[PDB]
Amino acid sequence: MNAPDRFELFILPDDVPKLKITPDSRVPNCIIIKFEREDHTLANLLREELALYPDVTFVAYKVEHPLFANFVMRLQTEEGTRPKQALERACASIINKLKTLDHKFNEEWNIKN
Amino acid sequence: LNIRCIAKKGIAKEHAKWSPCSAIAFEYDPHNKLKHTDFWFEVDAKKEWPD
Amino acid sequence: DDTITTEDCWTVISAFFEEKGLVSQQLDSFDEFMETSIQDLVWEEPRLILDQPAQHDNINKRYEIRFGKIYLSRPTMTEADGTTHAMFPQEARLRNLTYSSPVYLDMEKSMFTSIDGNKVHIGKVPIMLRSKFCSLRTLDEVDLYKMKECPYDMGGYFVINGSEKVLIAQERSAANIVQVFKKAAPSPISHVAEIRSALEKGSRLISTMQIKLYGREDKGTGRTIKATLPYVKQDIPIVIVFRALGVVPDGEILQHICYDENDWQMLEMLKPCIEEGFVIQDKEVALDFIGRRGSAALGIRREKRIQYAKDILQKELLPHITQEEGFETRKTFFLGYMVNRLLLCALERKDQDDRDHFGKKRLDLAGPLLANLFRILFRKLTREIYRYMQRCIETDRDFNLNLAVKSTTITSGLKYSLATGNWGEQKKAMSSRAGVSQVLNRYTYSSTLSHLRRTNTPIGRDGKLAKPRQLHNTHWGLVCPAETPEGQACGLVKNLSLLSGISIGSPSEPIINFLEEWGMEPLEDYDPAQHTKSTRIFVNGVWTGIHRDPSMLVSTMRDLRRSGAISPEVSIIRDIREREFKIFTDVGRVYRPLFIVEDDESKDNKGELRITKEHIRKIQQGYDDDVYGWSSLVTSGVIEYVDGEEEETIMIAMTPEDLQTRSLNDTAKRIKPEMSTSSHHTFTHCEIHPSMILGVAASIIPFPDHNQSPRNTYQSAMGKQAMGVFLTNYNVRMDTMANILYYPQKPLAKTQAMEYLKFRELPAGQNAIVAIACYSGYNQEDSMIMNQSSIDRGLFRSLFFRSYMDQEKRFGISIVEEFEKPTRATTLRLKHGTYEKLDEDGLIAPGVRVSGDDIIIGKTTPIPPYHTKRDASTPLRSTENGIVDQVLLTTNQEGLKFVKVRMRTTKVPQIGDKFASRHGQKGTIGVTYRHEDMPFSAEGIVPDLIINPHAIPSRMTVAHLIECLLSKVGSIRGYEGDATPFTDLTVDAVSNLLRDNGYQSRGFEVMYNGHTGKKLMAQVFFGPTYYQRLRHMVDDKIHARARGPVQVLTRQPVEGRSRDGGLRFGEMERDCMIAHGAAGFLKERLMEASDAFRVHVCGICGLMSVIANLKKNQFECRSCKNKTNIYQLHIPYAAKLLFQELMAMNIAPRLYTERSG
Amino acid sequence: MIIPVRCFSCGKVVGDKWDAYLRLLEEGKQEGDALDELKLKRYCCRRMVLTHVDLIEKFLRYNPLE
Amino acid sequence: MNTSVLADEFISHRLGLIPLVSEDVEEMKYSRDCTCEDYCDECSVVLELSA
Amino acid sequence: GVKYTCGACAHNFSLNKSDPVRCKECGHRVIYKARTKRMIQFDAR
RNA sequence: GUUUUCGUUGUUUUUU
Ligand SMILES: [Mg+2]
Ligand SMILES: [Zn+2]
Ligand SMILES: [Zn+2]
Ligand SMILES: [Zn+2]
Ligand SMILES: [Zn+2]
Repeated sequence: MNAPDRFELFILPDDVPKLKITPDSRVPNCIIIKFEREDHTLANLLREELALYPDVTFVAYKVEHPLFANFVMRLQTEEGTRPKQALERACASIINKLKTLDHKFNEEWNIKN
Repeated sequence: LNIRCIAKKGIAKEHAKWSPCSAIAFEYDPHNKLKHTDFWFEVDAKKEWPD
Repeated sequence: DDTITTEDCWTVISAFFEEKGLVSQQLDSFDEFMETSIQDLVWEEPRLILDQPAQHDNINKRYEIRFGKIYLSRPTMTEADGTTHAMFPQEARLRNLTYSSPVYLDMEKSMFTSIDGNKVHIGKVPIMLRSKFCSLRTLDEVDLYKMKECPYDMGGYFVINGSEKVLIAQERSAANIVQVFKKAAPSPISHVAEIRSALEKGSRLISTMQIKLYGREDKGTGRTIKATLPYVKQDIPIVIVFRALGVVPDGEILQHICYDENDWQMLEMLKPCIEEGFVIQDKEVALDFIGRRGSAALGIRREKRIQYAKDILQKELLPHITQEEGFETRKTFFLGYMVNRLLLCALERKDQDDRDHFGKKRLDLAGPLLANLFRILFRKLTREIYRYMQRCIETDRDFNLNLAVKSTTITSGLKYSLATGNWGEQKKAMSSRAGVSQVLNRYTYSSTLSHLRRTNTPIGRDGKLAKPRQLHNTHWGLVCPAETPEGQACGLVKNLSLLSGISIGSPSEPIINFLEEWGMEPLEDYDPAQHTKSTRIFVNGVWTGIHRDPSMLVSTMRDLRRSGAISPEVSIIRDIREREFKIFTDVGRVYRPLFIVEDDESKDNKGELRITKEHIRKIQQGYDDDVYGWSSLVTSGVIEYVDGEEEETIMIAMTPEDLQTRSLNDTAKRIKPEMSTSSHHTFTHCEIHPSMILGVAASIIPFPDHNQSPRNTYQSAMGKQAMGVFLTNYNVRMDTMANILYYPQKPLAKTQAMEYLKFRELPAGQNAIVAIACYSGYNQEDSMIMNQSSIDRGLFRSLFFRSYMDQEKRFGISIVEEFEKPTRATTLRLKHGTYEKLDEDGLIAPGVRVSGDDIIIGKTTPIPPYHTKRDASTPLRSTENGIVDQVLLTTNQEGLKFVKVRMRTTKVPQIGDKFASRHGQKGTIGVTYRHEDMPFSAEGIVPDLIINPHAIPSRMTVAHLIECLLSKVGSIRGYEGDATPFTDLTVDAVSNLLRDNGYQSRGFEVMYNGHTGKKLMAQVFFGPTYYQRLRHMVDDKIHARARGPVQVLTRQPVEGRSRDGGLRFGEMERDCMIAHGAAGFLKERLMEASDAFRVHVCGICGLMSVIANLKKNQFECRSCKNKTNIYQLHIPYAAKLLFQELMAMNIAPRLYTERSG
Repeated sequence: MIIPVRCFSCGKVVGDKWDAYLRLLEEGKQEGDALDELKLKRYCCRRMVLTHVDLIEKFLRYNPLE
Repeated sequence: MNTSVLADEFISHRLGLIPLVSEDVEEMKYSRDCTCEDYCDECSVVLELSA
Repeated sequence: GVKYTCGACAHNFSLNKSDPVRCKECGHRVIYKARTKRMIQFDAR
């Protein structure tokens, strides 16, 4: 009679944000990003994409608790690029990759059948 | 049996009844050339494990 | 004729169950009850005489009542408004009635005034639901289709007041056997030769006798023997009672005792007995000697003393041998030989008598138990005729004779024994056995079947011991060796084996004739010199003949039992070494059907089975090729019943392999006896199947022989409490609890006895997918990880049903409470729950979404005196939700409306829910994860559940691995896999077939991390397994209490999760807190969390003897006139109670707020 | 009783095959090949149909109140 | 109204499990994204059964 | 309003608090409160 | 109307 709910795994509450960035002065040009309503699906993707970025000096994430659809990701970049900016770059890069994926898939699906 | 039903948009994440798929098969490296699995064996690794 | 394989044995078992089944013992027991037992109990004293000796000149006005035949009626329930109808069990359950039928007798009268027919209702007898006189006996299935009964529900119980009670059979020691025991050394007694000498017929206790041996070696003078006869007040020497019993010379006493005259030690050891009994030299002085100590009254004088001693030597002494005259010589010979066995056991020349071998024990079924209870109740029936035909005989009125017969005599004893559980009378509440009858469980279908085949040993923990609880070799193949209760009752309360049958009781006289057919030598003929090596023959324990050529007679008895003239269950045992022989036909000796390997070495079938493929084919027909039933095999001499006492004298082949005496390096096979020195083996029999040593529950486990026996026992225990589907018409039953699986699934791994169990038709569990690894880390410590997709699709979803029973009551004759909607005006002391669900008659409509804090059955009860009505409703349980399944409205037996409301709920697994495998593998859910996060296979396949690898090193369940492998193989190949124990299946072949299935032979397969899709480095053993849901949930134990109801007396939090119980703080918890330095914490646990009252005590007397009033601020110590020296005390109320009883016991515990010093 | 609408282990549409499965059974046919005919490829889907226990036929052969 | 011999939760949950032909489920608005009280067609397709 | 149904004779009827428990035509004392025609809503999951 | 009202004996079976 105590288990949590299911729609909250992606529905944003008013008080907490989807994205909560705090400065990680632990190493220079590092921040800690709290993604509510998230899980490994986007987290590992963004982690690998940032790891492919030469500016990104530290990249990691952790789903602090599997019983909560959320995770936190620590991102440090080189002295040139900011962690947040590296994050938008990674998101946009995966955007374009997905566009190419969908296009090639649709084309060869059409020519296939 | 007299029943009325309301169907609303949903995903597998909220219930398997909305699940678009049963299972999705995902593979790569069809010979373990990238060394992602050990080929656990009692005698030998390549022959105990199929192609 | 050809070799016997396993499937032929299965066909044999099919014949066995098609004629017998598994209730045959109970059916025949209760039928024997109302076909031989009842009539004998009625006519055991058929003579009732009265008289008026005086005048009427002089006369014996002889009122003489003779008994006659009984009458049996078909069940008819006789409504309380004269609308009499024949009663159906369904109606009985609906209206809470008793499956009981009326009985009648003919107590005719015969008047004999000398100068010197009538049909009364005896009572109403509850009936076992599948006897021959049951309401639905002749009625066929379509009729059953009209009366709504579960065809798989197989009766065997009793229905009383809508509650189904089963009479648990009670195992007790078989009587009329010598029991010599080694008495404790620091005691004058050395060896106690005991015999519970009681009438074999009826198997009821008449008396018993224990002969005690006095003295020590080089200590305690001579080896004198003085036994206390029944109802005597002194140990009388045995030689003296021999004088009293007819044989006064001592050489006769030895001729009765001495039977190996070549021995001198026993002569010189019985010399002191002769010396002490030498004071007695005739029967007269010996009988007077006995009578003096005979516990008789005073003034009886020597003549009547001798007469009473002779009677008590005659009656209640060896009553199973005789109670009448003429066999006191047989008494002398039997007592002499029994003393001789005592002496030989004392010398330790023989192994001391064993106390567990079933051959000396029987089982009292429902039949003889009811026979004994009816004996009791009827012995208090025949006498109330006397105690009323005396108050009217003086008036000599025209007595109706239908008013002196208090017919409810035999209703209430049975009602109380079957309802409360005490087999006796309520007045004699003390010394009564409790548990012989218990409520039938229908939690699962097996919760009935196995429940109907228990046995119990009612000894008690008086002396703990392990012998009543420890498995014994004699328990092989006769009982299930894995089904045992938990700690308090573990080892006890034992189950039968699979093929067992219980002796229903046959007349012993045919056996007497069969034995005497061989030139029996009487016990009088038994002589030390003549019969120096002759065979002593016993029946049912009574010693009834001698013989010198016993081979012919034992062979004839064996072959004749093979034939059928002897009842096929009658036990024949030949003690070759101790020149003895014994036949047992008493009720309760249990037999197993053994394939008859030819034991007489005269053919090649010697070392082979008389039953051959011809008999197998005939059975496969189901009939005979001119019927061939199970009794056909039994009476054809190819299969015969055997008991344990017979079993220890026979050598049995395990499997069809070692029948013929036989004359490489495989690590997947079992082992037969080596046969290295013993080059030959003539096994007299072979089991139909070694897998039949199992039990009904044990016939479920896939390969129970590949896993640890403790885990097998845990499986047996958990099998009865595993969730499933009990009965087909669960809906028409209004039961306290009902559980039905959404999707019953037949196990992938199956036994063959399974086929007979119909487990395809009532399966308990589902075949779900499990992989072995440590992926989540939550799988540790008896926790499992679950697939959420399967749960969403409804895997192990189920339906629970709870029936609340309510009824109107009669405070007076017209003063009655009613089921009505409570309100704020007519009803006082209301409850915070919502009453709105009630509509007109205090009954909610079927189908409403009921929950807690909501009244489902409204009731209003009169107040003892305008506004004189109280809420007496019974709302739904607080933390319970669901929808009303069904609402039954009926009346009671007489006139009050009785309502049965069953509510339905859907149960779905959640974190913490308890589950178990078929291999003892038990645990709760630790966490549930969705499809995407758990790893997948190459084909993208995820398991339904995940387990802890740490079980295998610890719990070591190889059979679970074999089950999973066979499950994968069957699911791929699409068929039902067999897992019968003691079979020839090999795991290596299954691995080869899995290779043929295009899958890894050892079941490993690469998982790909669900969070990353990366190939997990190890290849995971991943496939289906058959698991079972278990009754224990998580949310039924969640219970928090900050403050709730308190017990009426203790003023402390109540106990019980039902009524908001508090946590009982154990004393060891107190001690550990004390070691923890928790003073304030434990104090508030005892002060604020427990009882705490403040009082005003005196400072002079130091007692609570102070009239106290805070508002008045007056505190007067009536004991000491103290008002100013009064002190307030905030201490636990339990302390007040303690002080109270200390005062009440005239003890003065003077509390003092000061220090005397 | 009643085959699941969706496959517990996998999730494939399986419900509309029971009558077809019985049809295949009637012609004294092997089980596995019939299941393959039923498009039952994953042995989870395969034993779900192979080992399902429907029980309503005994329940329905009870004469209902209405 | 239901006169069968099965639980209504049983049939309801099974009905939920039934996939519905949904090539255009994207156009359907969510029961929480759609602002209407109760159900409207745009966020809710109605099914019926009578046997 | 409060409707009642017989045991197996399928007699549909309605008792009040004036009569004993007795199916009016069949003479069956095992009667059952007839189900509510009212709709019940489910979540189908 | 803040507040606001159930219990025991005996019996069986149980729970790491
Ligand atoms: Mg515990
Ligand atoms: Zn005082
Ligand atoms: Zn599947
Ligand atoms: Zn809408
Ligand atoms: Zn009717």
